[PDB]
Amino acid sequence: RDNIQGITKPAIRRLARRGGVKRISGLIYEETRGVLKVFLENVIRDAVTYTEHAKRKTVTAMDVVYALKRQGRTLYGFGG
Amino acid sequence: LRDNIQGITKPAIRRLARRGGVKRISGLIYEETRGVLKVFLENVIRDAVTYTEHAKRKTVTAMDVVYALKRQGRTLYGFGG
Amino acid sequence: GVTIVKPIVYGNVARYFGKKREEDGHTHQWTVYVKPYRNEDMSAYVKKIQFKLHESYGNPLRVVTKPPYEITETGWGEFEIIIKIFFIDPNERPVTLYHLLKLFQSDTNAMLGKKTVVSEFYDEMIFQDPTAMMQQLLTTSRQLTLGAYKHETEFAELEVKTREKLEAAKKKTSFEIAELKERLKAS
Amino acid sequence: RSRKESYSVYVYKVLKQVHPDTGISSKAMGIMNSFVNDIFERIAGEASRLAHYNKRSTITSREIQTAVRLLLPGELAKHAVSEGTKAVTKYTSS
Amino acid sequence: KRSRKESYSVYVYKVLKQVHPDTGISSKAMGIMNSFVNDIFERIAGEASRLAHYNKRSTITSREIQTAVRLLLPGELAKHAVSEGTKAVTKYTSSK
Amino acid sequence: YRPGTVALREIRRYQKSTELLIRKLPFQRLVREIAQDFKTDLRFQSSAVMALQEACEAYLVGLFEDTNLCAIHAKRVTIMPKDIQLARRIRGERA
Amino acid sequence: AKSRSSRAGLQFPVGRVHRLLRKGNYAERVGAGAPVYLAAVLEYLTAEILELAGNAARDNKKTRIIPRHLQLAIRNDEELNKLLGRVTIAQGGVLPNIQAVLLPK
Amino acid sequence: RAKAKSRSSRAGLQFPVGRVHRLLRKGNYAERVGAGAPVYLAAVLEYLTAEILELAGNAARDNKKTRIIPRHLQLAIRNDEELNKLLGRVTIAQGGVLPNIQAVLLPK
DNA sequence: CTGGAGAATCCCGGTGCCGAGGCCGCTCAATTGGTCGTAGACAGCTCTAGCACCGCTTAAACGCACGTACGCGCTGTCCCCCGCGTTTTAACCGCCAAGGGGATTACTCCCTAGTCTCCAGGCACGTGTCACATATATACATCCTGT
Repeated sequence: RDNIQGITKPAIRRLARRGGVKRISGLIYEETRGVLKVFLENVIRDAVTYTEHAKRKTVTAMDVVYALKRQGRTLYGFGG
Repeated sequence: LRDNIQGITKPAIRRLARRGGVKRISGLIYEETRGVLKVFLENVIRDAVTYTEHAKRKTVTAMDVVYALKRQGRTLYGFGG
Repeated sequence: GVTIVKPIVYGNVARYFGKKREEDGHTHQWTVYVKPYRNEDMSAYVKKIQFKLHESYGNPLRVVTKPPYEITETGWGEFEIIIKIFFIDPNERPVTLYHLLKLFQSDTNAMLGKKTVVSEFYDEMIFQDPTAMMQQLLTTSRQLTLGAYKHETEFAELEVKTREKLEAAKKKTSFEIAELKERLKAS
Repeated sequence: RSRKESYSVYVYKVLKQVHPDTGISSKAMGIMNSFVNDIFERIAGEASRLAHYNKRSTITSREIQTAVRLLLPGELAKHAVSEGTKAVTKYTSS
Repeated sequence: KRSRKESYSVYVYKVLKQVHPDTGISSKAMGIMNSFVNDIFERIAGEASRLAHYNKRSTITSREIQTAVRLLLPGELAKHAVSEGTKAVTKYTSSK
Repeated sequence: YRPGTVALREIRRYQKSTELLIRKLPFQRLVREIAQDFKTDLRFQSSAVMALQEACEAYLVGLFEDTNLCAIHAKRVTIMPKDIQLARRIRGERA
Repeated sequence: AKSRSSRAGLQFPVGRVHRLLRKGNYAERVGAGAPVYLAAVLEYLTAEILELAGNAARDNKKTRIIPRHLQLAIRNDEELNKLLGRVTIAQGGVLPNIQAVLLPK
Repeated sequence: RAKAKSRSSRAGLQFPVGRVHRLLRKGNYAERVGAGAPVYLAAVLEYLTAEILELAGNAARDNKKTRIIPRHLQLAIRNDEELNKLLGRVTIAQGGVLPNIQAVLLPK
């Protein structure tokens, strides 16, 4: 499938603008896609382990919140 | 007691920096290291004493320091008993 | 109508090296200090103490941030040190003191062979109509240590007062012990 | 009814004291709901471990106070401890 | 009037002596070997605890223990731990 | 000795030993003076002070390993105070 | 007749905060005033955060605390930023700040 | 009665299942522990103990020492890719560090 | 520094949509009232450490002196990201009408687990010591750095 290119250069530039970045190197978009795909795969992998254990077929938002709290990255606003 | 942050000498800092890969050290970095170390020590010591005052004890045992380090994300092995 | 009196002692000790140092020519070590007269914690109301030295030193304006406030240094001549004590409350005017750094003994004290030179003076910081915060800080001062607290100058007189007890007890103990041991061995 | 309980009735009762005319959006109210579940579990877990440290088998108010001391930055801890101790003092007299 | 304190030293030397017959272990290294065991025990039990509570359950189980080992140990570390435990539970319920 | 030859030797030597690098007696008074501000007359188990030292030397060695990477960032060999500050800020200690 | 929470001069639930304590396998004995203390602390943190966020939003010409201003109130406070250091408030964005080096002139 | 068999033995473990389950029974980690949790937990605990004791002893032998010191633990848990991860936020007392000298700080 | 254009911001006032709060009505759950073991607290008391001192030894910290090596600074060179206009892909509807995959929930029931006994090996703390390796010693090997 290979749809890691949905996170496009304009999107990475918007995320950099929000983060204060005011100039971005050319090879910063092929870096950020590898950095984001490792972070996603880690939080999804833990959300699918909290979903298999509950004998459920749909990854609910609670699974994502629990798996995100496992990494330390704590997000407020989705029932946890 | 008084003026004990000076008990961390210039060689004492230089050796620690050598173990960390640092080759050449600057002049002001010794004072920066003293400040950073002082802050870290004060936090750990405060949290350890939190386990002693609550325990009505007068001596800070090793388990108190181990737990204070754990709360700081600094799990230490060797003092667990 | 609130007046708070805080007794303090500020001075200097000095030790003679016995010979002039070849590295810098200094002849005496000295420690200049402010400490409380009572066994109380000055840090509850003192933010810092600044000591301004003679312009011969690489930096004349020294700073100390915890009681008993003191600086240890070396020198060969006497000079006036300006001690500026700042309080925690910025609205309170800091106190200014002038201490004549004494390093040499008088003829009478030199003849007595005394190992240390001391010059210290007693003073009272008076806070008249202090702010609420400053008043609370001055009234909430805790004890500094569980041990004793004492004064040194006239150093020769204090040393003689100490020895008037020390040598008496030492001689008593020595003679009594010698007598006991000799009598017991003779039997 | 029951199903899903939450903090919403206390995040809005306490908000009407600080700012009588300020409201709160459903999303922001949800965020406050979530935030309280964070601190509750943090303080209670550190208090359970504290009970485990002095080998008690009970979480008393002393354990909770020491757990509050371990997490709040100074002024925050110094005022939270006062809040808790005043509440416990006033609840023991009634 | 004794004050005896427990530790894992007796079973870390069984396992070490078995997985290194000629190699000893210093007392200070066994302290680390003890703290490591207690730390991982805490981690796996806590994650199983949370696992059970998330599914509205009053009991921490070996199924929750396996899922906590899947969450805790990295990929290989996990695989080996899960396999070892899984095979230890079928050797125990077969009345050997 | 060519500046940097006796210093690299020490890097290779202090990265192979495991003994503490701060003197004991000087560091134990610092741990008691810091305790001062929380409780008058606090006692310390000897092993407790040793554990404090084992915490701090490891923390400082990690901070001097993360500070060196920042020095190498600006094409420097010297670690500068802003390097400790950048490492620590990226650490979230003084953000 | 009188909720245990009311008998502290509080707005928060001393009663349910007791049940959450002695149901979550924290210990084996929740004291009389363990929930009375924890509820007080929770209500205190709520008061602080709610006030800050509320009139941060009213600083924005708003009469409804929005999560953007929840984030602003939390991120501007030095104590609440230490407490909620590793917490990401959703739909709260970031704080406005431009590094001097980037800025022109 | 019957000769009593332990729980470490029936399963085939070295770490105390009785003691492990015991810390759990009066550890409030849960409310009603089952009959497999301590077995799994002890099995994996001791598995990691073995996993590390291995690398520690091997590095020790690299140093021509027969006794594992904490150094043989720092060196190991930092030498293995996944033990380091698992014990990334763990300092080993009297272990030291690994001699990672930056390439740019070398003689040129 | 002023000019003068040309774009961006930036509050004022306006206009509907829809979330935020208003109330109502029962379900869950916190209160009330009371008996029943007991958590831990507090009053001793054993006995380790902790602390505090003092001496002798010497590593080590430290100050100084002297080049060398490395650090902010300048400038020039060249390219690679910014700004912005055009071509291309993604991505919404309307058009098309509902099955079904799966969380949500209970009611039985049998199996697992607490509770609570009485035994019996096995884990701790001694004791009895044996011996890795720390410290010491020397030549061998790099491993420099000044010529």
